[PDB]
Amino acid sequence: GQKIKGTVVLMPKNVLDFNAITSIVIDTATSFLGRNISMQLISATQTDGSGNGKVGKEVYLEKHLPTLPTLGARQDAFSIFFEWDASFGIPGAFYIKNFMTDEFFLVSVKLEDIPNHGTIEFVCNSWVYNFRSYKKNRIFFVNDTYLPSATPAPLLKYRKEEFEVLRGDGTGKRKDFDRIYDYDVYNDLGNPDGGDPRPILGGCSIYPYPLRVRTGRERTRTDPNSEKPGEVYVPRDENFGHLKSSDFLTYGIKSLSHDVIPLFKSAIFQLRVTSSEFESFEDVRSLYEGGIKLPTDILSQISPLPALKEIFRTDGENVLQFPPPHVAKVSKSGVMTDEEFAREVIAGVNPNVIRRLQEFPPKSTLDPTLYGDQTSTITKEQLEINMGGVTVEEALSTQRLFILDYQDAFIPYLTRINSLPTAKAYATRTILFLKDDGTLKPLAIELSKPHPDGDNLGPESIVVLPATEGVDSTIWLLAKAHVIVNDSGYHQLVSHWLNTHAVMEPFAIATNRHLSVLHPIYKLLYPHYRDTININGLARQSLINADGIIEKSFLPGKYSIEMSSSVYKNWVFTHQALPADLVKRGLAIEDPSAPHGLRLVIEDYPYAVDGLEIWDAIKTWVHEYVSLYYPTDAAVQQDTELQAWWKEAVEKGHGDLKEKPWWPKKQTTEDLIQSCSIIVWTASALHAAVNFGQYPYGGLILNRPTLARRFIPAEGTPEYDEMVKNPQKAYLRTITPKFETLIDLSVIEILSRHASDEIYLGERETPNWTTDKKALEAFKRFGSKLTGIEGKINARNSDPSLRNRTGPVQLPYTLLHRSSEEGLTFKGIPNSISI
Ligand SMILES: [Fe+3]
Repeated sequence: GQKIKGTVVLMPKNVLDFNAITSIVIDTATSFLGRNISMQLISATQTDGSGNGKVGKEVYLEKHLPTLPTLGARQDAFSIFFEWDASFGIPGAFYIKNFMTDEFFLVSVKLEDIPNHGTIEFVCNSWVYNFRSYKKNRIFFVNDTYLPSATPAPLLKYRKEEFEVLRGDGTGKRKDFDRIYDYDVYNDLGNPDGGDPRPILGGCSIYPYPLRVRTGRERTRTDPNSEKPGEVYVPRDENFGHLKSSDFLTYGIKSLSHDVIPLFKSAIFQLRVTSSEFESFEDVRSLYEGGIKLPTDILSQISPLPALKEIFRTDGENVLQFPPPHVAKVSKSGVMTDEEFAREVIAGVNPNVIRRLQEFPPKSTLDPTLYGDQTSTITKEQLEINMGGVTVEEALSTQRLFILDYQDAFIPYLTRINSLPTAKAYATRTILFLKDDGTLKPLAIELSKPHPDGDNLGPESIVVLPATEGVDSTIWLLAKAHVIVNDSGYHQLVSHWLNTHAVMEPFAIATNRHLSVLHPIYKLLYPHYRDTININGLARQSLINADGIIEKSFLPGKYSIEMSSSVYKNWVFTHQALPADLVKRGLAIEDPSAPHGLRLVIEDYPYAVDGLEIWDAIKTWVHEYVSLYYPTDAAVQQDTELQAWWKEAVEKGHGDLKEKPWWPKKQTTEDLIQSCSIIVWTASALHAAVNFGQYPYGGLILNRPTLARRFIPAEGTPEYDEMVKNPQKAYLRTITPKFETLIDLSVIEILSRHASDEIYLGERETPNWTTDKKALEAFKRFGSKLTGIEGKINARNSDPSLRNRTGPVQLPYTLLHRSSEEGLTFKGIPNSISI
């Protein structure tokens, strides 16, 4: 008829296929032709007799359009032609069927020459397999934004039925082409059939945990409540592909545990070619300095590896080396100064654990019936000798006395951790003081362990005080070392894995099952969900599993992920909001005359100043976006899909805490904006701040040690005398050994790197994600408000008064700053939790 011209853009498999990228009249676009991809339009305006929008005639792709519109690197363009029975109406969706054996990546479709109407865009960005591998036809929709009620009457069957496709039926073993999003428990970490069973985390009150994407594999012979090892399913469009093999960071990790870590083991324990121990701090450094000399046979196996090439330089071919962790401009600090040990609690890798003291001595909230007294044995008199004239009550009232308190987190797991074969750790407490130049000063480090029975005086506590001169400075350095083993343990499992990765995948599954492609709050939030179900999947398979990388490298060992469950009991959604986090830890006082409505107790607390400007910027954007679509609390009350999404996020996603009073409703405009802000703050900035500084500070194992293998040496004993004689063997003897150190440095380096692409906070995958010029305009104000913040990061970093912003390591805290480039940067806030 008056025939609608259509334009399809797609990408073959292989431009995004790692394997085909690495390689494991002429015309190729000519084959996606004839009877190979067909398409049918669906009407937003006209209906059949049951009330559902019309479907109009299956028409195959016409020609390979050779020219660039603009396209996008490896994109191939094509035209389809649809006729016009006038009475069809304007198309608001289409159905696509591929008849080819192999999938492709559909990226867009545009519709031209609709008489009376302008060009209709579709933002597709989805893998389309051969029809026969799909339940029913794929439906792609127009980029217009609609609440449930506002959906065109013709498009409602279509909108509400495609959901049912995303939810599936809660049964069956999922296949890779499938897009079914659903929930299961973490019962896939252990291998019981092989002797290494782990407790089922989730679905219990003894073992609470966020639920995760259901995979549906067969059961274990030993425990048919646990699922077998196999390859992890993620719903197909959650596995994001790439042009460039260096950007498949998951392949880099898969190859770490598989190819490399076993060669390093062959090297240390086959013939001992390189020793299992370090003898000095120069040895640990001569890995990013000269490098570790491995034989040519081990190097020549790592040197070809198509996905580990950015992570180390294998070449030199007798040596494996690198990278210099950013704790080097000064090599003598990180690893050593007292003012940097304290500076990293507020601007380091783990910046949101630190409380303020309000009573002295410090307490325990543990349970006196189960753990004994547990109160800190540190006295007024230990603190005060370094408080420079200040009495503890003076500092308590002037909000100068602070703490890093790992007592209650560790003491429950320390009988079990200390009876593991190569471990002998403490549950630590570190008092910090705020000096007049605005710097933190460690005053004392207490070290506890239950000793045997474990509900009596067990705690067995010692207090170690600051020292510059003698043996006492070596016992301080070993006390600070035990403190940072707790801290590294906690950061990995709690600050990073649980409070960002594990806790998000519930909302990510909820959004896909209950908010249509068409939904206002799907468009807002979906960027923040990119590649989270995918690194979580690999993590459940290769990092978080039995005798994997986090258990081998961190103190709790087999009890690691179980530790994040005990700590999960205490996770509060509403406390994940940075002002609420800050206010609850004593580091912010709620103030109306003040800045972000809070007065900071430690004013040069670099993270909280990242934080608050990226927090208000996120919140101003969500407040303005929500305000475009929900005019009234009644609109937030009336959204049939938002209620459903949120009812499920809580009750099935975070099911083991569904009953908590702190869980918000979705009855007002302010409740939507803040739930969405916390989710947007978690996925973008929280993760940035606790992920990208990992190889920067933890790249030196002397700075951030992960394992603790001996207690403080006993006086008048052979191992104490070796602490007087060779202090750096007494240290290295305490912390992570050579094999564990090369497993550690090697994953936290991959995890600290940004891909070429990545998409940072004020960015979006495509410009036309919505047809709302106002949503797009308030998104460019958001982008512009974030470049301003970069600008004030760079000047506070250039401001010499703000000491904590650089410190002895002379590292400008830039983990705050949205913009960054590939890799190794100590900068950059992604949209998502993408590694
Ligand atoms: Fe991460």
